[PDB]
Amino acid sequence: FVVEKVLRMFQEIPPLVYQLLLLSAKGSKKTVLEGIISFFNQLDKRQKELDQLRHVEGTVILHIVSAINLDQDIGEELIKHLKTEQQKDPGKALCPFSVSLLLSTAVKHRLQEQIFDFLKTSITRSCKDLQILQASKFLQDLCPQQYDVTAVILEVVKNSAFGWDHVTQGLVDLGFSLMESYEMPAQQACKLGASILLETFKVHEPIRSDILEQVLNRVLTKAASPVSHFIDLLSNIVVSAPLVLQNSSSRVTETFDNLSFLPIDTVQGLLRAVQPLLKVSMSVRDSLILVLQKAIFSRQLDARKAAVAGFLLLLRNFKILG
Amino acid sequence: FQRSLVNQLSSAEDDFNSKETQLLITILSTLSKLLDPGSQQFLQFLTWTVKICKENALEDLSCCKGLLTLLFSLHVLYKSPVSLLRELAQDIHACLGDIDQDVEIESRSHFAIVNVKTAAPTVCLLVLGQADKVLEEVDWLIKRLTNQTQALEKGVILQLGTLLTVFHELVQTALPAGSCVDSLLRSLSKTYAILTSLIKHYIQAVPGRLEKLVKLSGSHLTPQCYSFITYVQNIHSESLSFATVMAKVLRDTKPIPNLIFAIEQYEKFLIHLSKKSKVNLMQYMKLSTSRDFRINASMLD
Amino acid sequence: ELISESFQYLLNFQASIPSFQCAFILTQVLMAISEKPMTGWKREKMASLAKQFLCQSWMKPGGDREKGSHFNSALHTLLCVYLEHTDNILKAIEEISSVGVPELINSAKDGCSSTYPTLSRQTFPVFFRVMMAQLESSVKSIPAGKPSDSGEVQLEKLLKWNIAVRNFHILINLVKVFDSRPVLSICLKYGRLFVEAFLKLAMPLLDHSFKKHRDDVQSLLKTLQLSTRQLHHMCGHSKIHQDLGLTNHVPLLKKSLEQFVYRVKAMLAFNHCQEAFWVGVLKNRDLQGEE
Repeated sequence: FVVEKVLRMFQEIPPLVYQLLLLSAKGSKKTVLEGIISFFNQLDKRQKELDQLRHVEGTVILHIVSAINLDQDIGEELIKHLKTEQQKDPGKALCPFSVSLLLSTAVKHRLQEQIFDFLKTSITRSCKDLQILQASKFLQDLCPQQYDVTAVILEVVKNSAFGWDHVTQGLVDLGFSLMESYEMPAQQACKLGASILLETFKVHEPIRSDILEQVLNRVLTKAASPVSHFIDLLSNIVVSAPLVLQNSSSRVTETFDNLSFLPIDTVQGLLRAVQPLLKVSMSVRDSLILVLQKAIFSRQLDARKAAVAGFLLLLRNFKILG
Repeated sequence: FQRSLVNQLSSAEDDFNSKETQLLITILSTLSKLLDPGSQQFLQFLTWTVKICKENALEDLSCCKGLLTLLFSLHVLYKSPVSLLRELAQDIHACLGDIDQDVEIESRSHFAIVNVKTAAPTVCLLVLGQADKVLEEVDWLIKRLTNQTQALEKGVILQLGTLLTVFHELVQTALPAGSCVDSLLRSLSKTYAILTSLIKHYIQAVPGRLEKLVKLSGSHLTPQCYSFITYVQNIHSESLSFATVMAKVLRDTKPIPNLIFAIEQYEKFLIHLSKKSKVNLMQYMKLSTSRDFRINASMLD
Repeated sequence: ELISESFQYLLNFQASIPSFQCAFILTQVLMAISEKPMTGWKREKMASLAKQFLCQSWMKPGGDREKGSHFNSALHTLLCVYLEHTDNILKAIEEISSVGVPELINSAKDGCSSTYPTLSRQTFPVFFRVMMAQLESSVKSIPAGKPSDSGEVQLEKLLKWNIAVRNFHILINLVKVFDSRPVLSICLKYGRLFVEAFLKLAMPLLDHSFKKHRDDVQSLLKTLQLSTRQLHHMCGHSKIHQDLGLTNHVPLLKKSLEQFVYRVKAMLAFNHCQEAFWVGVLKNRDLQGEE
């Protein structure tokens, strides 16, 4: 009755809900978690028709993630509650505040694999349900409502552009992990990861270098399978910001050192993407010319074909007019 | 492009050019996707296709298959297709005989495209595929069912009520011994499983509509399946008379046990609902019927 | 030598035992001292001791019998260890089912059977369950029919199957007298297991030996038909009376009983004798009656 009444009894919000978090660590965590999540849900819905509200949201989720890190037992009950909500409603209880809170907790390895698995299965189920509903009008007549989860996952990008720290970290982690998860709904998931990475690069100005380093390292990790979509993402991210590549240089040469290992026509895309880096800088041009000289004199055809194919792009890139 | 097809269909039998008609139908199918479903042009196109299928009569198998596929692809996006399936089931039932062998049926030819030549496994598999799609749709909807609840249940019950008539019409057809029988038996087992899944919800969660559905299933579908199972014995025996024989027999006789198992599962859950709700739902369903066997030693020589 | 000496020392106590429970723990400790898979002479002595305890009569000092739940559990375990170690399981089952039950029903108005005083109208379901389960386990042990690799081994295998079928028929016939719900539940549960074991194991043998031997195969199938018919009638009775405990076993049993017929048709088709096969509808009949 106490928690119900004080939940009914809604600046001073973060200390107050911190006190309730301690009391519910003594008492029942699920009820207060549901109450606060719902309350912020109608707050956001009212806002749908703000800066202080976003600051309050960031502060309170910071207190919640700090408390959950202090006491990790609450997380299992929270995930059980969310599983029950997902069972009870067709993708309901997944709002921008809730997913922001979930992403904030997915940085300290507190069962982050479980978080990613839950999000992935929910996303695939939502996409499959929408796909089935779109096919027939008889379904559309009876079941008009639809809970598209991609809409909220895109909206939390804009919601998290006001300075939240853990939220963007978890968001980038999910966006990267979706690429490995995808390895058709899988194409939808891959496009969904590419869109999230493009949006969070376009938004998070201070975090450009970390994203560039992460995608560059992932691109040249191992040529086990086709990674052409990674190269498309590389082109899309680098074409937006030209000077960004210059700051994070001297890693391009390391990738160039072993380009002629598993070329599947991705070398043309990579060279076309990083051509702006090559034209402005002469050191990269010298290193690439050295690699091409190594390739052309090679005695094996497999490396030779990629070498001459890249060599053609090198020749056509630079104008010889004067 | 409609004029060329209209001209070729009305041409004399001397010059037909079946490949031209097939390509024209495929082009029409490809171009139909551009039309907006809400436009009046879509309704005009549907009316033209239905008129063409009803009026003309064709003997080529591929042309009829293409035309019916086009018609169903249009009809799914606009309304439920069960009425057309019922009409086609009645037409194919009229075209061929009946297993009873003491009943006379005359005329009632709704569609001229369906005739004695065309009532082959083509139209029988084409109809059963659409029925399977409808059943998968209803299976998806029922799991969502588990003020809105009343509307959803009222919507769900009508589909099964209409589909039972289609299967009742098709069960009483003396079909050939091919894949058309196997598809029929497998679809029968599937629909009984769907009815079981529906009843399990009311177990977990009485009304007049469900009682009417159970009465209809008991009266129209349950007794006919056993008669069909008797007829297919003679059908398969006559087929095997003309012709790895053990593998052929096992493949031919495979789906009957699954049908029996599905019927008994439905009966079991129906009894559970009956005794947990104080309604004698079992009054509608008759007793079961079982098959024995014997060996004629005289005919062994 | 030490194990054998201790075994003899403990076995010497069998004369003076005050009640059932002491004997039950005596069998437990005797089994515990021995190895996992017991050896010949110890196995024979254990079987003799178990039968000796089974054939005795246990009464309290104040008269009356020892009817109770703990008595039932001890009796179940004693029957299990007795049948697990007998020289020929089917001979023992046939002897019990052909002697003890008829002398119970024919004579004993309210008492027990002369040969087996432990057997009584309260304890009959325990005997029925143990005998049926052990029969199914014994049937499952027979090897499968090899692809016509057996010369004169098929005779021995057919003899074993014939004995098993006769025992199954005798056990099935007892259900007509005792109409208790546990009896029907046990028989419905285990009849399907016996039938699927027969389909999985026996039919490859009848495929590859129908040409050489014919009369034995037809007699075997004709004997099995009676038990299958009575199983159908029991399923019908359980469905009519609407017993929730009983109806759970009907569907799988009916599925297997339907598979049996078409497997026989495949057996005939394997030897180009498909013209002789015939199928018809079986008239419904209640238990111990008609219509």
